[PDB]
Amino acid sequence: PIPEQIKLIVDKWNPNHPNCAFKTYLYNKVDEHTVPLYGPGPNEDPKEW
Amino acid sequence: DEDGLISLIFNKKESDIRGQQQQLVESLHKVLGGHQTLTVNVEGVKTKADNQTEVIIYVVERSPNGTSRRVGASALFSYFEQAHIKANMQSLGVTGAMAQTELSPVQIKQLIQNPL
Amino acid sequence: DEDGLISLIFNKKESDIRGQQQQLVESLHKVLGGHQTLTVNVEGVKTKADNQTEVIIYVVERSPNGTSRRVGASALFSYFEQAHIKANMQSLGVTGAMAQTELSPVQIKQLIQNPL
Repeated sequence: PIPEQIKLIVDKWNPNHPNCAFKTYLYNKVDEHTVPLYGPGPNEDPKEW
Repeated sequence: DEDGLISLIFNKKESDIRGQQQQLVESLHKVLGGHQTLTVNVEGVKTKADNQTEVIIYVVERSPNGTSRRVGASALFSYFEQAHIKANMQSLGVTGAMAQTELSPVQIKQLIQNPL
Repeated sequence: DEDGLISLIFNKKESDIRGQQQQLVESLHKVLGGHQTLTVNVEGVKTKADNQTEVIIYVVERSPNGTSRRVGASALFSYFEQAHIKANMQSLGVTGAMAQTELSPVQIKQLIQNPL
């Protein structure tokens, strides 16, 4: 179980988002009717969104 | 969007911008390709800080039939943000740019889905 | 209303509708403008008489941010009842249309005050 923890730690400290462990969301204000836009991108879990 | 206004921030003092405005406008014309069908116009110049100046421009494009109109702001911004063009702009002292058009949600969604 | 369902009556036999469903769906997509941000879906097909078939559809619209949702039934019905669009629909064999949303009294009052 050694080369798993290592890979998981290498995964934690990373912007690739494999359970980044630095996952916090900040709410940016946007007036309507632009709400329909945004619209995440590459590695966004709809769950988190 | 039809008003075609792009705001540019320059890392230059206002007096320097105004003092060489002819040259600045022609350099922007060159960045656009320098053809006689495009004309850069200055809408306004405003000091923002000791060595920061905002210059608002638009570009008039002429058609083969002699008709003229402003380049849409989104279209002009899209050109200026292209990596090669942005670099040329930075060489003129531009450190930022903004369009006034408030994009629709669908436009924003498209930009996020295809950031390049 | 969010389910976006529009019932269409066609003056065609059910076998003919099903036999050319790909073509029918694309023609409806064309009536809507044909953009790739709109997709016509068939919810159901039911025979009503020898040469009458009901086809229930909805339309999925995609935003610039990649999000999708159904076009509201009232909005879709409003488009299809416009005189130019209705005529195009009639050319496909459509002889009637219905939305399922039960309008509010205030909505009904508005439609009567402004029938156009």
